[PDB]
Amino acid sequence: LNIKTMIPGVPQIDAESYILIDYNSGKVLAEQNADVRRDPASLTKMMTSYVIGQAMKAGKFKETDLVTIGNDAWATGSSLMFLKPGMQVPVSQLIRGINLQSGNDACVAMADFAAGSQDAFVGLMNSYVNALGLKNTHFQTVHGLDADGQYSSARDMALIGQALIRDVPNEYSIYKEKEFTFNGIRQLNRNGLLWDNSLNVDGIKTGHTDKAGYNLVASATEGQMRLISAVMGGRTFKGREAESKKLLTWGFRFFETVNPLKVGKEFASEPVWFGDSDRASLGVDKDVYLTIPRGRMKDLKASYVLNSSELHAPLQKNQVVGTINFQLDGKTIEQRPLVVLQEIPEG
Repeated sequence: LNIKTMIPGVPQIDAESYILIDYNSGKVLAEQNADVRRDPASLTKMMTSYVIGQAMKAGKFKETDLVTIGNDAWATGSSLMFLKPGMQVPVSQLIRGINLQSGNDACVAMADFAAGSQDAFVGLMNSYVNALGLKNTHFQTVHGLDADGQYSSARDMALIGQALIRDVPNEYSIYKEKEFTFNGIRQLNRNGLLWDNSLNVDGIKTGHTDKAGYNLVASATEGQMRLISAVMGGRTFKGREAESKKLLTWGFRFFETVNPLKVGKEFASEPVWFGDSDRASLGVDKDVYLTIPRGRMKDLKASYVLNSSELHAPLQKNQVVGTINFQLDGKTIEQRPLVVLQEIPEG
């Protein structure tokens, strides 16, 4: 009974807010103050990078194209790290600026390159905020420096992390590079968790300011399963990576993600009346991913009901005709629309 139906206690997290979600199912495994609005500091860069990734996915420009450093990037010497006006730097180098402590000039140069001005780019950032359904996020700048007013939340930063991975995977593969060239200089990635040999961490963005505290969006995998954590307003230097490691590790220990049905696969067969054939093939039009307590796969039950006494032609491909019900311990934990996998026209 009890160890099986157990609800795991959540580790203490020495931070102001956090959330732990599964990349595939979207399930929230743990959260604290996940919708509280806070300054994300350099985490803002995740959205900048999302837009750039969309631009590249749309084929507007590529990693080899040369970019011109404007009086723009400069305006925001003794140092080799800074892009000087008039130099030409490949996109490949600039976008990897996301992995740096600064590299704020690179954000500006890329923003002008992709959308003409910093303010129009920000306009695109806020547009995507809206397209992703984010309720507690708004940006003022492309790098988050001088934006006393910029805000996001543990939940929204996690969701932006999820979007990068999902929508712009080529932009995302950049985050795990431990070392890369930036402005002719060999630089190390700021995400120390990439070097942790206990977990397989491959993203995403860490940041710290005195005002916003330590901030980190991370993502890790274990075989076929991927988790995303967001910990904001982390209080100590010592916990800057350890708090998230603990959270991710906990997630993998107590939860597992299953893929009970993929699109196109016949979940069930059903008789159809009045059609050019007499059997309908039923499934889903979106892959099914469920996150359940680890070790309960075998207890997962799947069934379905039909939205009407029985099926009549005509049926359209992907026509919703019922509901798939998944349960654990008699309880229904997830429902999904049952769809017709192939059209059955009237006889």
